[PDB]
Amino acid sequence: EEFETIERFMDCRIGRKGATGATTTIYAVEADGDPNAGFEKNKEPGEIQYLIKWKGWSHIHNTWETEETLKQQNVRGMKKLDNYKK
Amino acid sequence: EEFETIERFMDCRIGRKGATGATTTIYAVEADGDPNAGFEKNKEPGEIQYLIKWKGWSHIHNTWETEETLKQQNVRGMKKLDNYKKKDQETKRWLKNASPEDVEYYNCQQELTDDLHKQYQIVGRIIAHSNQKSAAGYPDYYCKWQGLPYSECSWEDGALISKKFQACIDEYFSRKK
Amino acid sequence: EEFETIERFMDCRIGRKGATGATTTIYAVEADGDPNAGFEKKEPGEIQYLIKWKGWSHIHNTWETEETLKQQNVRGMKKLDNYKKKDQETKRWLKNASPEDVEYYNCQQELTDDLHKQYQIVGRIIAHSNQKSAAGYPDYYCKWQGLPYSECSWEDGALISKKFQACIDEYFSRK
Amino acid sequence: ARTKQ
Repeated sequence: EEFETIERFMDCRIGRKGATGATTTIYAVEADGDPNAGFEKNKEPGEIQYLIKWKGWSHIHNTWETEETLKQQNVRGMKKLDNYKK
Repeated sequence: EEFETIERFMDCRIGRKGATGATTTIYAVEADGDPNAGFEKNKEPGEIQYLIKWKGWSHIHNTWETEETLKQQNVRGMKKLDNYKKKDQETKRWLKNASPEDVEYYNCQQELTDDLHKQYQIVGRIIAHSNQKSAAGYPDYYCKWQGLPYSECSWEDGALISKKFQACIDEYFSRKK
Repeated sequence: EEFETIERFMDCRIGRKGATGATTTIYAVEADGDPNAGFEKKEPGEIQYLIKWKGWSHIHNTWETEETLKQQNVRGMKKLDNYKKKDQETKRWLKNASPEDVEYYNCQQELTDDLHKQYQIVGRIIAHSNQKSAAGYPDYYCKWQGLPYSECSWEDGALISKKFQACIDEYFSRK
Repeated sequence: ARTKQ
Protein backbone atom coordinates (compact mmCIF):
# COMPACT_ATOMS: atom_id res chain seq x y z
CA GLU A 1 0.00 0.00 0.00
CA GLU A 2 2.87 2.35 -0.88
CA PHE A 3 4.50 3.79 -4.00
CA GLU A 4 4.18 2.49 -7.58
CA THR A 5 7.32 1.73 -9.60
CA ILE A 6 8.35 2.28 -13.22
CA GLU A 7 9.45 -0.93 -14.89
CA ARG A 8 10.10 0.57 -18.33
CA PHE A 9 9.65 3.55 -20.68
CA MET A 10 7.69 2.27 -23.67
CA ASP A 11 6.99 5.32 -25.80
CA CYS A 12 7.15 9.11 -25.93
CA ARG A 13 4.96 11.89 -27.38
CA ILE A 14 3.86 15.51 -27.34
CA GLY A 15 0.24 15.39 -26.26
CA ARG A 16 -2.63 17.49 -24.92
CA LYS A 17 -1.63 18.66 -21.46
CA GLY A 18 -3.61 16.66 -18.92
CA ALA A 19 -3.85 13.64 -21.21
CA THR A 20 -2.00 11.49 -18.68
CA GLY A 21 -2.84 9.11 -15.85
CA ALA A 22 -5.64 6.59 -15.41
CA THR A 23 -7.90 7.96 -18.18
CA THR A 24 -4.99 6.97 -20.41
CA THR A 25 -5.20 3.19 -19.90
CA ILE A 26 -6.24 1.19 -22.94
CA TYR A 27 -9.51 0.22 -21.19
CA ALA A 28 -10.25 3.78 -20.03
CA VAL A 29 -9.64 5.11 -23.54
CA GLU A 30 -11.84 2.44 -25.09
CA ALA A 31 -14.64 3.10 -22.59
CA ASP A 32 -14.56 6.88 -22.08
CA GLY A 33 -12.75 7.93 -25.24
CA ASP A 34 -9.18 9.09 -25.74
CA PRO A 35 -8.31 12.25 -23.76
CA ASN A 36 -5.66 13.07 -26.33
CA ALA A 37 -8.06 12.73 -29.27
CA GLY A 38 -7.14 14.89 -32.24
CA PHE A 39 -4.34 16.78 -30.49
CA GLU A 40 -2.01 18.93 -32.59
CA LYS A 41 1.16 20.57 -31.34
CA ASN A 42 1.34 24.36 -31.32
CA LYS A 43 -2.41 24.42 -32.04
CA GLU A 44 -2.98 24.04 -28.30
CA PRO A 45 -0.95 23.54 -25.07
CA GLY A 46 1.00 20.31 -25.40
CA GLU A 47 3.34 18.33 -23.16
CA ILE A 48 6.04 15.74 -23.40
CA GLN A 49 4.58 12.45 -22.17
CA TYR A 50 6.05 8.98 -21.68
CA LEU A 51 4.24 5.66 -22.01
CA ILE A 52 4.90 3.79 -18.78
CA LYS A 53 4.89 0.03 -18.21
CA TRP A 54 4.36 -0.51 -14.48
CA LYS A 55 6.05 -3.03 -12.22
CA GLY A 56 3.49 -5.67 -11.33
CA TRP A 57 0.97 -4.70 -13.99
CA SER A 58 0.42 -6.16 -17.46
CA HIS A 59 0.75 -3.72 -20.36
CA ILE A 60 -2.97 -2.96 -20.49
CA HIS A 61 -2.44 -0.85 -17.36
CA ASN A 62 0.32 1.24 -19.02
CA THR A 63 -0.22 4.99 -18.71
CA TRP A 64 1.07 8.24 -20.23
CA GLU A 65 2.80 10.49 -17.71
CA THR A 66 4.90 13.64 -17.41
CA GLU A 67 8.09 14.01 -15.38
CA GLU A 68 5.83 16.13 -13.15
CA THR A 69 3.17 13.45 -12.68
CA LEU A 70 5.79 10.79 -11.94
CA LYS A 71 7.33 13.07 -9.33
CA GLN A 72 4.19 13.99 -7.41
CA GLN A 73 3.15 10.34 -7.26
CA ASN A 74 6.48 9.36 -5.75
CA VAL A 75 7.20 6.47 -8.09
CA ARG A 76 10.39 4.44 -7.84
CA GLY A 77 12.70 4.04 -10.80
CA MET A 78 13.11 7.73 -11.62
CA LYS A 79 16.57 6.79 -12.86
CA LYS A 80 14.72 5.19 -15.75
CA LEU A 81 13.59 8.74 -16.52
CA ASP A 82 17.12 10.18 -16.62
CA ASN A 83 18.38 7.47 -18.96
CA TYR A 84 15.41 7.71 -21.29
CA LYS A 85 15.98 11.45 -21.60
CA LYS A 86 18.95 10.55 -23.80
CA GLU B 1 -2.40 27.21 -40.74
CA GLU B 2 -3.99 30.58 -41.69
CA PHE B 3 -5.18 29.90 -45.24
CA GLU B 4 -6.71 26.83 -46.83
CA THR B 5 -4.65 24.95 -49.41
CA ILE B 6 -5.79 23.21 -52.59
CA GLU B 7 -4.61 19.60 -52.35
CA ARG B 8 -6.36 18.11 -55.36
CA PHE B 9 -8.88 18.71 -58.12
CA MET B 10 -11.42 15.89 -57.98
CA ASP B 11 -13.91 17.01 -60.62
CA CYS B 12 -15.17 19.81 -62.83
CA ARG B 13 -18.66 21.01 -63.82
CA ILE B 14 -20.79 23.87 -65.02
CA GLY B 15 -23.34 24.59 -62.36
CA ARG B 16 -25.59 27.32 -61.03
CA LYS B 17 -23.89 30.63 -60.26
CA GLY B 18 -23.06 30.92 -56.56
CA ALA B 19 -23.52 27.19 -55.92
CA THR B 20 -20.11 26.98 -54.27
CA GLY B 21 -18.51 26.94 -50.86
CA ALA B 22 -19.55 25.40 -47.56
CA THR B 23 -23.13 24.84 -48.67
CA THR B 24 -21.85 22.40 -51.30
CA THR B 25 -20.35 19.77 -49.01
CA ILE B 26 -22.13 16.43 -49.20
CA TYR B 27 -23.43 16.91 -45.67
CA ALA B 28 -24.62 20.47 -46.24
CA VAL B 29 -26.42 19.18 -49.31
CA GLU B 30 -27.88 16.22 -47.41
CA ALA B 31 -29.04 18.48 -44.57
CA ASP B 32 -30.26 21.58 -46.45
CA GLY B 33 -30.50 20.65 -50.11
CA ASP B 34 -28.13 21.05 -53.04
CA PRO B 35 -27.77 24.73 -54.02
CA ASN B 36 -27.29 23.33 -57.52
CA ALA B 37 -30.58 21.42 -57.36
CA GLY B 38 -32.54 21.19 -60.57
CA PHE B 39 -29.79 22.86 -62.56
CA GLU B 40 -30.69 21.93 -66.10
CA LYS B 41 -27.61 23.58 -67.55
CA ASN B 42 -30.08 23.92 -70.38
CA LYS B 43 -31.63 27.26 -69.45
CA GLU B 44 -29.96 28.97 -66.59
CA PRO B 45 -26.88 29.30 -67.50
CA GLY B 46 -23.96 28.30 -65.28
CA GLU B 47 -20.28 28.90 -64.58
CA ILE B 48 -17.18 26.70 -64.52
CA GLN B 49 -16.80 25.18 -61.05
CA TYR B 50 -14.17 22.82 -59.57
CA LEU B 51 -14.56 20.21 -56.81
CA ILE B 52 -11.72 20.68 -54.31
CA LYS B 53 -10.07 18.22 -51.93
CA TRP B 54 -8.54 20.47 -49.28
CA LYS B 55 -5.27 20.02 -47.44
CA GLY B 56 -5.95 18.78 -43.92
CA TRP B 57 -9.66 18.12 -44.47
CA SER B 58 -11.12 14.72 -45.34
CA HIS B 59 -12.93 14.19 -48.67
CA ILE B 60 -16.26 14.59 -46.88
CA HIS B 61 -15.36 18.27 -46.69
CA ASN B 62 -14.77 18.76 -50.44
CA THR B 63 -16.44 21.87 -51.87
CA TRP B 64 -17.16 23.28 -55.32
CA GLU B 65 -15.35 26.52 -56.12
CA THR B 66 -14.61 28.83 -59.06
CA GLU B 67 -11.33 30.48 -59.99
CA GLU B 68 -12.93 33.52 -58.40
CA THR B 69 -13.91 32.11 -55.02
CA LEU B 70 -10.49 30.48 -54.76
CA LYS B 71 -8.76 33.82 -55.29
CA GLN B 72 -11.18 35.60 -53.02
CA GLN B 73 -10.31 33.37 -50.08
CA ASN B 74 -6.57 33.65 -50.77
CA VAL B 75 -6.24 29.90 -50.86
CA ARG B 76 -2.77 28.48 -51.45
CA GLY B 77 -1.95 26.09 -54.25
CA MET B 78 -3.43 28.25 -57.04
CA LYS B 79 -0.73 26.96 -59.38
CA LYS B 80 -2.65 23.69 -59.35
CA LEU B 81 -5.58 25.45 -61.05
CA ASP B 82 -3.35 26.32 -63.98
CA ASN B 83 -1.95 22.82 -64.34
CA TYR B 84 -5.40 21.28 -64.07
CA LYS B 85 -6.75 23.53 -66.84
CA LYS B 86 -3.78 22.83 -69.08
CA LYS B 87 -3.99 19.07 -68.51
CA ASP B 88 -7.72 19.30 -69.16
CA GLN B 89 -7.13 21.06 -72.49
CA GLU B 90 -4.47 18.53 -73.48
CA THR B 91 -6.87 15.72 -72.70
CA LYS B 92 -9.62 17.35 -74.82
CA ARG B 93 -7.33 17.88 -77.79
CA TRP B 94 -6.02 14.30 -77.68
CA LEU B 95 -9.55 12.90 -77.52
CA LYS B 96 -10.69 15.12 -80.38
CA ASN B 97 -10.98 12.53 -83.08
CA ALA B 98 -10.99 9.31 -81.15
CA SER B 99 -12.67 6.04 -82.05
CA PRO B 100 -16.08 5.36 -80.48
CA GLU B 101 -14.24 2.68 -78.52
CA ASP B 102 -11.73 5.23 -77.22
CA VAL B 103 -14.67 7.34 -76.06
CA GLU B 104 -16.21 4.15 -74.74
CA TYR B 105 -13.19 3.25 -72.60
CA TYR B 106 -12.85 6.84 -71.40
CA ASN B 107 -16.43 7.22 -70.20
CA CYS B 108 -16.21 3.84 -68.48
CA GLN B 109 -13.00 4.58 -66.62
CA GLN B 110 -14.23 8.03 -65.61
CA GLU B 111 -17.27 6.43 -63.96
CA LEU B 112 -15.16 3.82 -62.16
CA THR B 113 -12.94 6.57 -60.71
CA ASP B 114 -15.88 8.92 -60.11
CA ASP B 115 -17.51 6.20 -58.00
CA LEU B 116 -14.26 5.38 -56.24
CA HIS B 117 -13.93 9.00 -55.17
CA LYS B 118 -17.46 9.09 -53.79
CA GLN B 119 -16.54 6.25 -51.44
CA TYR B 120 -13.84 8.45 -49.90
CA GLN B 121 -16.67 10.37 -48.19
CA ILE B 122 -18.20 7.24 -46.66
CA VAL B 123 -17.13 6.04 -43.22
CA GLY B 124 -16.14 2.40 -43.48
CA ARG B 125 -15.31 2.02 -39.80
CA ILE B 126 -15.19 4.11 -36.61
CA ILE B 127 -11.91 3.36 -34.82
CA ALA B 128 -12.07 5.47 -31.67
CA HIS B 129 -13.79 8.39 -30.01
CA SER B 130 -12.80 11.39 -27.92
CA ASN B 131 -12.90 11.80 -24.17
CA GLN B 132 -14.22 15.36 -24.53
CA LYS B 133 -17.82 15.84 -25.62
CA SER B 134 -19.67 18.74 -27.30
CA ALA B 135 -22.21 20.67 -25.23
CA ALA B 136 -24.83 18.54 -27.00
CA GLY B 137 -23.09 15.37 -25.82
CA TYR B 138 -21.32 14.34 -29.01
CA PRO B 139 -17.80 12.91 -28.86
CA ASP B 140 -15.69 13.20 -32.01
CA TYR B 141 -14.89 10.09 -34.01
CA TYR B 142 -11.79 8.65 -35.63
CA CYS B 143 -12.97 7.44 -39.02
CA LYS B 144 -11.55 4.92 -41.45
CA TRP B 145 -12.54 5.95 -44.96
CA GLN B 146 -13.80 3.58 -47.65
CA GLY B 147 -11.14 3.21 -50.33
CA LEU B 148 -8.38 4.93 -48.39
CA PRO B 149 -5.54 3.49 -46.28
CA TYR B 150 -5.46 3.97 -42.50
CA SER B 151 -3.00 6.83 -42.92
CA GLU B 152 -6.02 8.83 -44.14
CA CYS B 153 -8.18 8.26 -41.03
CA SER B 154 -9.26 11.51 -39.42
CA TRP B 155 -11.10 12.80 -36.38
CA GLU B 156 -14.57 14.09 -37.28
CA ASP B 157 -17.29 16.11 -35.58
CA GLY B 158 -19.62 13.70 -33.82
CA ALA B 159 -22.88 15.43 -34.73
CA LEU B 160 -21.91 15.37 -38.41
CA ILE B 161 -21.00 11.67 -38.55
CA SER B 162 -24.12 10.67 -36.59
CA LYS B 163 -26.40 12.28 -39.16
CA LYS B 164 -25.38 9.67 -41.72
CA PHE B 165 -23.26 7.01 -40.05
CA GLN B 166 -25.13 6.28 -36.84
CA ALA B 167 -24.79 2.61 -37.80
CA CYS B 168 -20.98 2.73 -37.82
CA ILE B 169 -21.20 4.57 -34.51
CA ASP B 170 -23.54 1.91 -33.11
CA GLU B 171 -21.37 -0.96 -34.34
CA TYR B 172 -18.30 0.71 -32.87
CA PHE B 173 -19.74 0.62 -29.36
CA SER B 174 -21.27 -2.81 -29.89
CA ARG B 175 -17.87 -4.43 -30.56
CA LYS B 176 -17.63 -3.18 -26.98
CA LYS B 177 -17.00 0.58 -26.83
CA GLU C 1 17.61 20.94 -62.61
CA GLU C 2 16.99 22.50 -59.18
CA PHE C 3 14.53 20.65 -56.89
CA GLU C 4 12.13 17.70 -56.59
CA THR C 5 9.22 17.93 -54.14
CA ILE C 6 7.27 15.38 -52.07
CA GLU C 7 3.63 14.90 -52.95
CA ARG C 8 2.52 11.76 -51.09
CA PHE C 9 3.80 9.10 -48.71
CA MET C 10 2.82 5.75 -50.20
CA ASP C 11 4.47 3.55 -47.59
CA CYS C 12 7.38 3.02 -45.21
CA ARG C 13 9.56 0.04 -44.29
CA ILE C 14 12.73 -1.04 -42.53
CA GLY C 15 15.17 -1.76 -45.33
CA ARG C 16 18.82 -2.26 -46.21
CA LYS C 17 20.89 0.88 -45.69
CA GLY C 18 21.56 2.52 -49.02
CA ALA C 19 18.56 0.82 -50.58
CA THR C 20 17.04 4.17 -51.60
CA GLY C 21 16.93 6.42 -54.64
CA ALA C 22 16.57 5.93 -58.39
CA THR C 23 17.65 2.29 -58.27
CA THR C 24 14.46 1.55 -56.33
CA THR C 25 11.87 2.32 -59.03
CA ILE C 26 9.94 -0.74 -60.29
CA TYR C 27 11.65 -0.40 -63.67
CA ALA C 28 15.05 0.04 -62.05
CA VAL C 29 14.37 -3.07 -60.00
CA GLU C 30 13.03 -4.87 -63.05
CA ALA C 31 16.16 -3.98 -65.04
CA ASP C 32 19.00 -4.24 -62.53
CA GLY C 33 17.81 -6.07 -59.43
CA ASP C 34 16.46 -4.85 -56.09
CA PRO C 35 18.92 -3.05 -53.73
CA ASN C 36 16.83 -4.24 -50.77
CA ALA C 37 16.67 -7.85 -52.00
CA GLY C 38 16.79 -10.37 -49.20
CA PHE C 39 17.12 -7.76 -46.48
CA GLU C 40 17.59 -9.72 -43.25
CA LYS C 41 17.09 -7.80 -39.93
CA LYS C 42 22.06 -10.02 -39.67
CA GLU C 43 22.40 -6.49 -41.07
CA PRO C 44 21.80 -2.82 -40.09
CA GLY C 45 18.28 -1.56 -40.82
CA GLU C 46 16.97 1.90 -41.71
CA ILE C 47 13.47 3.48 -41.79
CA GLN C 48 12.54 4.16 -45.41
CA TYR C 49 9.58 5.90 -47.03
CA LEU C 50 7.94 5.23 -50.41
CA ILE C 51 7.58 8.62 -52.11
CA LYS C 52 5.19 9.83 -54.83
CA TRP C 53 6.76 12.85 -56.55
CA LYS C 54 5.01 16.01 -57.73
CA GLY C 55 5.27 16.10 -61.51
CA TRP C 56 6.11 12.40 -61.89
CA SER C 57 3.81 9.41 -62.32
CA HIS C 58 3.67 6.61 -59.72
CA ILE C 59 5.86 4.51 -61.98
CA HIS C 60 8.66 6.78 -60.70
CA ASN C 61 8.15 6.35 -56.94
CA THR C 62 11.28 5.64 -54.91
CA TRP C 63 12.15 4.72 -51.34
CA GLU C 64 13.98 7.38 -49.37
CA THR C 65 15.16 8.13 -45.88
CA GLU C 66 14.69 11.32 -43.90
CA GLU C 67 18.37 11.87 -44.73
CA THR C 68 18.43 11.32 -48.50
CA LEU C 69 15.46 13.67 -48.59
CA LYS C 70 17.26 16.54 -46.86
CA GLN C 71 20.48 15.77 -48.71
CA GLN C 72 18.57 16.59 -51.90
CA ASN C 73 16.73 19.70 -50.68
CA VAL C 74 13.36 18.11 -51.42
CA ARG C 75 10.35 20.38 -50.88
CA GLY C 76 7.42 19.35 -48.72
CA MET C 77 9.49 18.00 -45.82
CA LYS C 78 6.69 19.24 -43.55
CA LYS C 79 4.58 16.33 -44.79
CA LEU C 80 7.18 13.92 -43.47
CA ASP C 81 6.46 15.00 -39.90
CA ASN C 82 2.71 14.47 -40.30
CA TYR C 83 3.17 11.00 -41.81
CA LYS C 84 5.48 10.16 -38.94
CA LYS C 85 3.23 10.90 -36.00
CA LYS C 86 0.38 9.51 -38.07
CA ASP C 87 2.23 6.22 -38.49
CA GLN C 88 3.15 5.94 -34.80
CA GLU C 89 -0.45 6.75 -33.95
CA THR C 90 -1.58 3.68 -35.88
CA LYS C 91 1.26 1.57 -34.51
CA ARG C 92 0.24 2.38 -30.93
CA TRP C 93 -3.38 1.56 -31.71
CA LEU C 94 -2.24 -1.64 -33.40
CA LYS C 95 -0.63 -2.84 -30.16
CA ASN C 96 -4.04 -3.24 -28.51
CA ALA C 97 -6.35 -3.49 -31.50
CA SER C 98 -8.88 -6.25 -30.95
CA PRO C 99 -8.20 -9.35 -33.07
CA GLU C 100 -11.17 -8.60 -35.32
CA ASP C 101 -10.05 -4.98 -35.74
CA VAL C 102 -6.60 -6.19 -36.68
CA GLU C 103 -8.12 -8.50 -39.28
CA TYR C 104 -10.18 -5.67 -40.77
CA TYR C 105 -7.09 -3.44 -40.74
CA ASN C 106 -5.16 -6.13 -42.62
CA CYS C 107 -7.76 -6.89 -45.30
CA GLN C 108 -8.17 -3.17 -45.98
CA GLN C 109 -4.42 -2.54 -46.24
CA GLU C 110 -4.24 -5.42 -48.72
CA LEU C 111 -6.75 -3.77 -51.07
CA THR C 112 -5.14 -0.39 -50.63
CA ASP C 113 -1.70 -1.71 -51.51
CA ASP C 114 -2.97 -3.50 -54.57
CA LEU C 115 -4.77 -0.39 -55.85
CA HIS C 116 -1.54 1.53 -55.46
CA LYS C 117 0.37 -0.99 -57.58
CA GLN C 118 -2.13 -0.47 -60.40
CA TYR C 119 -1.14 3.20 -60.69
CA GLN C 120 2.18 2.00 -62.10
CA ILE C 121 0.40 -0.01 -64.76
CA VAL C 122 -0.37 1.49 -68.18
CA GLY C 123 -4.03 0.87 -68.91
CA ARG C 124 -4.00 2.40 -72.39
CA ILE C 125 -1.87 4.66 -74.62
CA ILE C 126 -3.72 7.81 -75.65
CA ALA C 127 -1.13 9.44 -77.88
CA HIS C 128 2.53 9.74 -78.89
CA SER C 129 4.96 12.44 -79.99
CA ASN C 130 6.70 12.78 -83.35
CA GLN C 131 10.16 13.39 -81.97
CA LYS C 132 11.95 10.12 -81.57
CA SER C 133 14.40 9.01 -78.91
CA ALA C 134 17.99 9.62 -79.87
CA ALA C 135 17.30 6.72 -82.25
CA GLY C 136 14.38 4.43 -81.54
CA TYR C 137 11.50 5.72 -79.46
CA PRO C 138 8.72 8.37 -79.37
CA ASP C 139 7.12 9.33 -76.02
CA TYR C 140 3.67 8.09 -74.93
CA TYR C 141 0.74 9.77 -73.17
CA CYS C 142 -0.29 7.06 -70.72
CA LYS C 143 -3.62 6.51 -69.02
CA TRP C 144 -2.82 4.77 -65.73
CA GLN C 145 -4.95 1.97 -64.32
CA GLY C 146 -6.95 2.96 -61.27
CA LEU C 147 -6.42 6.66 -61.97
CA PRO C 148 -8.62 9.25 -63.76
CA TYR C 149 -7.59 10.82 -67.10
CA SER C 150 -6.50 13.96 -65.25
CA GLU C 151 -3.45 11.92 -64.17
CA CYS C 152 -2.38 10.80 -67.65
CA SER C 153 1.28 11.52 -68.27
CA TRP C 154 3.91 11.61 -70.99
CA GLU C 155 6.47 8.84 -70.49
CA ASP C 156 9.81 8.01 -72.12
CA GLY C 157 9.38 5.63 -75.02
CA ALA C 158 11.28 2.36 -74.54
CA LEU C 159 10.81 2.70 -70.81
CA ILE C 160 7.15 1.98 -71.52
CA SER C 161 7.71 -0.53 -74.30
CA LYS C 162 10.03 -2.50 -72.01
CA LYS C 163 6.84 -3.67 -70.29
CA PHE C 164 3.67 -2.39 -71.99
CA GLN C 165 4.48 -3.17 -75.60
CA ALA C 166 1.11 -4.89 -75.94
CA CYS C 167 -0.67 -1.66 -75.01
CA ILE C 168 1.52 0.17 -77.52
CA ASP C 169 0.72 -2.21 -80.36
CA GLU C 170 -2.99 -2.06 -79.49
CA TYR C 171 -2.87 1.74 -79.59
CA PHE C 172 -1.75 1.45 -83.18
CA SER C 173 -5.14 1.09 -84.70
CA ARG C 174 -5.83 4.03 -86.84
CA LYS C 175 -5.75 0.85 -88.92
CA ALA D 1 -13.46 18.90 -34.68
CA ARG D 2 -13.70 21.31 -37.58
CA THR D 3 -16.44 21.34 -40.23
CA LYS D 4 -17.18 23.66 -43.14
CA GLN D 5 -19.54 25.66 -40.95
